[PDB]
Amino acid sequence: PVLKVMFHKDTNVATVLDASGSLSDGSVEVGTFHHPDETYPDSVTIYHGVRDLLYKRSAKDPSQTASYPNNIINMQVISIDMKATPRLILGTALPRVISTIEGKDVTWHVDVAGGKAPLTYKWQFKANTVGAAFADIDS
Amino acid sequence: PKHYGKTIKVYEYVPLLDDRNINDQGIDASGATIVNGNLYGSSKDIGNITSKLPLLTENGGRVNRVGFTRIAREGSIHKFGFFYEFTQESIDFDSDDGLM
Repeated sequence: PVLKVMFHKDTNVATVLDASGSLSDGSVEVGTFHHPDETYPDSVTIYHGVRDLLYKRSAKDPSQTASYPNNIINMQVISIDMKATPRLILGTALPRVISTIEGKDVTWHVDVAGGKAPLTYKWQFKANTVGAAFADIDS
Repeated sequence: PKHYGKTIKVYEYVPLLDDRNINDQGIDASGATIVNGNLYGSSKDIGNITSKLPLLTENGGRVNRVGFTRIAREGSIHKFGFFYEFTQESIDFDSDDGLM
């Protein structure tokens, strides 16, 4: 998902919002970034994204862009306020392979955290035959 | 000791993972400010603990900050006493010479 970042000059508060979110407290839009990262999903996070976005904006006026050393880089005084939807995380992943024999009952279970509730689940099956694609298991 | 009033105070330091550790130092694993700065406190719930684990990426950053707390105890002293009175005759003329 794309996360919009709003910055408030007077309070040093950076607000992270969904792409469609907005604020009316005087904060200015500083940019947007992908969370999770498309190329390094598990090597960076919202803090790194906000730092990268803020690095390219003027400290005198966050609305304008600026270069070092006239940019916002002191994160120690920056408070990140999270208001976007929590990242969707797969808590309990399925066992990559399950071995059994004919006539046995098999159960698959998954636990997922984050995201905007309610969650919906849809299972699919792909046969071992050549050229077989995933097909929904009729509910 | 003398010249310190009638009270004694002492500090108690709370553990990090405790519900009494209420502070505003908390920064979660993604870098966002959070209401609690004691991770999961006294919780023993697996689901609660999992969502608050101090996870760390290869880029580090300002994530998983915590705070601390302490408590003060006190107690004071009080004064007591009583007395009794007698006359000379109540001692001299009494039958029992061991009365006092």
